[PDB]
Amino acid sequence: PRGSHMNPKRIRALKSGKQGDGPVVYWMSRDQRAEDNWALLFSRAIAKEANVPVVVVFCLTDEFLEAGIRQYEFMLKGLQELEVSLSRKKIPSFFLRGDPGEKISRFVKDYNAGTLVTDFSPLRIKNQWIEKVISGISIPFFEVDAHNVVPCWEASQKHEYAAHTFRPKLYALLPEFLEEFPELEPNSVTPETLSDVLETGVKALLPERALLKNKDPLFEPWHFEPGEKAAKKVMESFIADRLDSYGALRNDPTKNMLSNLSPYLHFGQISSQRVVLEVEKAESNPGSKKAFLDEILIWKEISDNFCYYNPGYDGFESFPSWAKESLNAHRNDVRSHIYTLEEFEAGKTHDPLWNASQMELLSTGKMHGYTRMYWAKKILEWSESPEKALEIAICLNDRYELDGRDPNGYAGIAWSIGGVHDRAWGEREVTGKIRYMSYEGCKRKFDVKLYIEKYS
DNA sequence: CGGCTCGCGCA
DNA sequence: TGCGCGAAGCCGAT
Ligand SMILES: Cc1cc2nc3c(=O)[nH]c(=O)nc-3n(C[C@H](O)[C@H](O)[C@H](O)COP(=O)(O)OP(=O)(O)OC[C@H]3O[C@@H](n4cnc5c(N)ncnc54)[C@H](O)[C@@H]3O)c2cc1C
Repeated sequence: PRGSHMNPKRIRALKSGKQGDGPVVYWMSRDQRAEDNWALLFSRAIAKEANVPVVVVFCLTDEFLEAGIRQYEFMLKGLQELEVSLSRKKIPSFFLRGDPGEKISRFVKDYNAGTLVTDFSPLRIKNQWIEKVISGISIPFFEVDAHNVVPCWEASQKHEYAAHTFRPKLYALLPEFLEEFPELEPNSVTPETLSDVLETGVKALLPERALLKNKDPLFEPWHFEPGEKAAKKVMESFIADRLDSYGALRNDPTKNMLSNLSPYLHFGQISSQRVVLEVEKAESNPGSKKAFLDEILIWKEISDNFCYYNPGYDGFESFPSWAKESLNAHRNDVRSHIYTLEEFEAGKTHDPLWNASQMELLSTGKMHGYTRMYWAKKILEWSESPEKALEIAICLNDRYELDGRDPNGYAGIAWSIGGVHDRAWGEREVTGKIRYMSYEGCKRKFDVKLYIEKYS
């Protein structure tokens, strides 16, 4: 659909029909940003070709009840900043409350939409919302992959077994899909309160807030303030100050040398393609650049591939045959310790390293990338069954992680418990052939005493 | 057949 | 800390 600096492979037609005579409507779900947005740049071009304005719709759902205030305030505060940014380019933002499957279809007919465009997401709920809108609209419906550098359907047409099989496919398509972002052209034809929806949300999530003994909340919101502007500063400081030492100190939780970009990347407050563009042109350490590029390109977009081609990505069935047979044979094995969800949530285990890792999660909303493996693998070792281990790990991940409810989370949890995108290892009791990590293993790689003392 | 994102003994 | 090896099942380039 027109456009010079616009690859048609990033878009795909979800429905066909006659184009309406009204404005094009962009359904923003995953990429909550105004700059470096392919789903928004594509919508503007269709608006420009049809001589119609472009509108923006965001449907606030009841999914915030499953999460806490840490994720609600992070998403809401960025939307208020995004509302101002879109207002500077004569683009209107409409915020709705309810089911997108019924409110979006009502918004298309009420506003007389000509075309409908949305961003890509491999989650189950999004496909259910799309099918509901599909049956309630008669205007063309398009979808743009504005999250991945290479479109998910274009990178691979099959659930990839490992990264070493997905690595040659992604890097072969990089010279085509890795490109600069054209500027967002403002509108030519111009035609709920976010503050009110913020107070009503925190009031409904107050009783479920994480608290300490003295009735003091555990979350510390000053570590990462949200917003598109704040996401840029974190990226800029990483390239200039933390990119050089990334390849050597990425597995040390005592050193704050990670990019800290997941909370912004999950909500779409910054484009991962923009991160690649600035990282590629930076004169850093070559070993650190390759290590970082493999993390945000191969392992971030293969999680989308995992959830897209596996509808049961958060279940035991999505595990490989070798892991399922290994875990089933050790179901009756006696566990050294058995902890419930509440004991894992409050950090009441015998391991001071695991408890400290959970405290970093409960205090900052983000846990170090290295300790997340030990946090999840120890749940499998100290649970009733692999199903309960998967349930506890997913619950604690989606409730307290700022980057939770993400394809990176489900793939990452399935890696630690089900060996997805991994291989077999030494045979052990309970865990079987799943990769094993011990407290002594972390002792020889980083100062464990510094990590435990930092988070009580 | 070669190589995959741990623990372990050893400088 | 950094390095080579062990231990394990399997994809895919042929
Ligand atoms: C059990 C478990 C659960 C996880 N939960 C989540 C989650 O809920 N949300 C989430 O976004 N990530 C999750 N991850 C992935 C990883 O822990 C985080 O992406 C990372 O630790 C966030 O810190 P960072 O962005 O500073 O890391 P960096 O080293 O700076 O990574 C840069 C970016 O690369 C990507 N990335 C890095 N490591 C991974 C990985 N292992 N898998 C996929 N993408 C990766 C992310 O987009 C990240 O923002 C989890 C990992 C594990 C093992």
